[PDB]
Amino acid sequence: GQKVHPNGIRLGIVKPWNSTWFANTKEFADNLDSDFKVRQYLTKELAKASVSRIVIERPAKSIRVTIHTARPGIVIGKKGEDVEKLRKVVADIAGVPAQINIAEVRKPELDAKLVADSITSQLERRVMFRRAMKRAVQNAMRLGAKGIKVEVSGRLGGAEIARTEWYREGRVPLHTLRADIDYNTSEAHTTYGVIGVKVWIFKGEI
Amino acid sequence: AAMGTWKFFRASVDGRPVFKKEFDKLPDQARAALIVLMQRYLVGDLAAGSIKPIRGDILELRWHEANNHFRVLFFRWGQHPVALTAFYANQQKTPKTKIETALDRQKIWKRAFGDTPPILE
Amino acid sequence: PRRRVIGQRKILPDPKFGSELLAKFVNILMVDGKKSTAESIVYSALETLAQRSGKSELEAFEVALENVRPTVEVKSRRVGGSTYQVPVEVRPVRRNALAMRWIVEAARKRGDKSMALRLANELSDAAENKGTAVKKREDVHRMAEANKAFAHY
RNA sequence: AAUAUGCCAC
RNA sequence: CGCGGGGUGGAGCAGCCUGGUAGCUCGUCGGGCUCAUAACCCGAAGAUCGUCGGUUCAAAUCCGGCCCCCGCAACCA
RNA sequence: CCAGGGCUACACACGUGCUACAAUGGCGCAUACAAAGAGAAGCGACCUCGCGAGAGCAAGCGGACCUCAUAAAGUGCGUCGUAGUCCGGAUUGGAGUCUGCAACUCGACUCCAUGAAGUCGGAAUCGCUAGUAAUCGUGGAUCAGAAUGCCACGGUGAAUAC
RNA sequence: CGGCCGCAAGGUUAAAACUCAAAUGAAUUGACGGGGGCCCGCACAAGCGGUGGAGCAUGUGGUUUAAUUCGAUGCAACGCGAAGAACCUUACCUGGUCUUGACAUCCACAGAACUUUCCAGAGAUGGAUUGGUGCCUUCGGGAACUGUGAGACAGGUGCUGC
RNA sequence: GCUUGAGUCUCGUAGAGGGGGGUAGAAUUCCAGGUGUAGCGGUGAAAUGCGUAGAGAUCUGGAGGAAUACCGGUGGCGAAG
Ligand SMILES: [Mg+2]
Ligand SMILES: [Mg+2]
Ligand SMILES: [Mg+2]
Ligand SMILES: [Mg+2]
Ligand SMILES: [Mg+2]
Ligand SMILES: [Mg+2]
Ligand SMILES: [Mg+2]
Ligand SMILES: [Mg+2]
Ligand SMILES: [Mg+2]
Ligand SMILES: [Mg+2]
Ligand SMILES: [Mg+2]
Ligand SMILES: [Mg+2]
Ligand SMILES: [Mg+2]
Repeated sequence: GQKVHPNGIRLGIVKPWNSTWFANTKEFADNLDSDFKVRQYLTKELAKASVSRIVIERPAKSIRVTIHTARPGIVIGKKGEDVEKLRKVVADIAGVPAQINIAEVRKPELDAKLVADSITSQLERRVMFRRAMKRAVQNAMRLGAKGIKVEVSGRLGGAEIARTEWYREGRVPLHTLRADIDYNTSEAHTTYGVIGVKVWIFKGEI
Repeated sequence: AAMGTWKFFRASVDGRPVFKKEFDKLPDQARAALIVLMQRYLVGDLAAGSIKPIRGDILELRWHEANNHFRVLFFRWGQHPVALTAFYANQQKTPKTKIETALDRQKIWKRAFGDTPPILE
Repeated sequence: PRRRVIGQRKILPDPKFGSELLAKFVNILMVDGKKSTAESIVYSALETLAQRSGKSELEAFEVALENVRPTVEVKSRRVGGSTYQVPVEVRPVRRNALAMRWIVEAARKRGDKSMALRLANELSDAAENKGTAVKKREDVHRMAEANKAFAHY
């Protein structure tokens, strides 16, 4: 059967929101569209930098964007010449002053988004999907995640019948709401179609 | 027998051919191919796996897409068979819905153009 | 159900008389959850029957119920080809429920005017074994008597 | 007590 | 050729011999049970009586022919 | 890309609902008791006019404040007295309000009139064991207008389970 | 078929031509049983109230039409996508029109844009044109916004959920 | 030549081993009669069938055929049947 989103079912319990700006019914739609535009632009322009998470706040006619990234040196560049351009364009898109803050992500091997992006990049590069999945699981369980599940679904290895295969180690109790299941998805546009990667990482309890 | 003793389904005497329209809807040269297969029904050779008495006296003539799925439900009305419906289907075995539509068209043709065909035709 | 029910739901005795038997009667007569209307109709029928007869409302109601209450009914059992109409003795709670239900069915199917009038007349007929309710009890007992051969089960 | 049947690649 | 019959819903039969009106079964149609079909259950419609012409107030019926279908007979030399 | 039309067509068949077939009711008059939600080219008091839909001026309120917005079933009195009926409301004629550039195809609503089929529904078939079923109203999303649907909210409130 | 036996039924001895790439035994995992045992669920039983009949609403099939757009169609489709088709939506139909295009980048040229007004046409669209002719500035040019001019492309609710 | 294979004799043993002949009781059926009434018999229900011409039931006396309850035992015998 279908399953509930491990992030959404936990948002108010053990997860944060990737956006914590308050606005009323006059501003909600416009702020949502602008947040979507900013996130889309940032992901497109920082595909290489491995942007793990983008948090957006709107304190008072301002936009603050915290970019949890795995290569802060890459995303910042020399002094601040890259983040300055990013901030300029973000401010222009949002129509308000901007403030970009880069966040250090230690261990890209315990973050679901980064693992999924890595697996998708390998799949595009035509590496064996079984090898990519085993590498991801081994890396996470060596970095010390209490558990991990990786699923890859689609026309794997140029097959004409799409199938789904998933590896797992440790515990990934998706039913427990208090468990720290960091989950994320990604898509890999291979020449034989799309392949979907889903990653669950259980890091602990309360 | 004269290479064209087919009759296409009309709802009434001047009823706009409810089969020629559902046949023109059939995408591309499947129309010509199915015409060839009707000629072959009057030839007497049309190959194996192509025709099937689905249920009742309704015969499915088949063509292509996946596996012989450009399907045509007809039924024999004396020497000249009557072509009821023509339709695209994906899964094997014409959907029950389309079967039952074919049956109803069969009954309507019977109550319109006649129950048994003329003595000499 | 395949388990077992807990104790029966508590029923608050009706205000005018304080009889849970009459509370059950009102509930059985109630339609679409209009207990006010059901109680008014029952109370009018009770006072009317008491005035026509002379008995106290409660005791007259008990007499009308008793003349309708069955003792053995028939249930269906399967062996083969045909069904067994096995006669089973009834427990008192089911006796009272069935008596009330038959009285109310007869009253509703009667052809008078106000339902209070119908109920008073039906209960009065039951007071001397005339109503469709006592007819139904007659049918139940004679059917059970006919099927008495199956009683041993 | 009666309760027949199931042809379209996979 | 003579004589006795018969022509009735889509099929098989009654009704008609006693002129005041056409039924049964199967079938057909619609619904229902079934995953679906058959069986089954519940409702409905359907023939103006071979045909012509008479009689009669009224013709499936009575009558006269005509048409077709059966049966018996078509012999003695 | 544009204006018209269609998705709204109707011999028929099926599904899911609404209103009914009445007196446990209908109608008239007075009156009690709720929860939850919405709202800024939006909700719109009060007041005046209209028989009513509604119109005019127009405060208040992005709100435990203001508006939507008097809950209805219920209770008290009268009436109808079993009749296709003061049941029931389809259909249709005339006159109108609002939204919207625009209501013929094809809106909702109001007034007057008309008042149908229906008297509890064959075979068959569905939901429900509790504040549930049944029954009564209220709000919202969608939305210029356009719910008997959908999603929620409360009021009354059972029988039965060997 | 031919021998032998038989009274006959037939027994006994015993091929071949063709035809298939299997037939078979024992165990294994399921599934199934109108097999057994033990259970459970409004599954039945016990009750209450419905649907199937009536009128209406809504969706579907079928007919119809130029179009009645497409999709879902055993339970698990059918008040379903659609949380709401007058134009729009709209994908369909009839006609009137456009083809580097309504929407994107990039090339060049021209021109600030912007606002108002008149004609024709169902409108699209085409004629005009009153006013406007600026925002920064390597003051010469770029930034915007518009038209033109070839494209590389753009566009597709076209097909394939096997 | 020898005796341990094979066989004979002597004594007993257990057995539905076989063939022939006789008989016993129980029971069904039929026949004759007595008592005795409207059902019997059958089935999942039913009907065909039997019965007021007197069935079924019950009793007496015959007739005849077949098989041997209990013992009865994955007990016995037989080369097998
Ligand atoms: Mg499929
Ligand atoms: Mg529609
Ligand atoms: Mg009225
Ligand atoms: Mg609203
Ligand atoms: Mg609205
Ligand atoms: Mg409620
Ligand atoms: Mg031989
Ligand atoms: Mg039940
Ligand atoms: Mg109907
Ligand atoms: Mg109905
Ligand atoms: Mg459609
Ligand atoms: Mg339109
Ligand atoms: Mg699929």
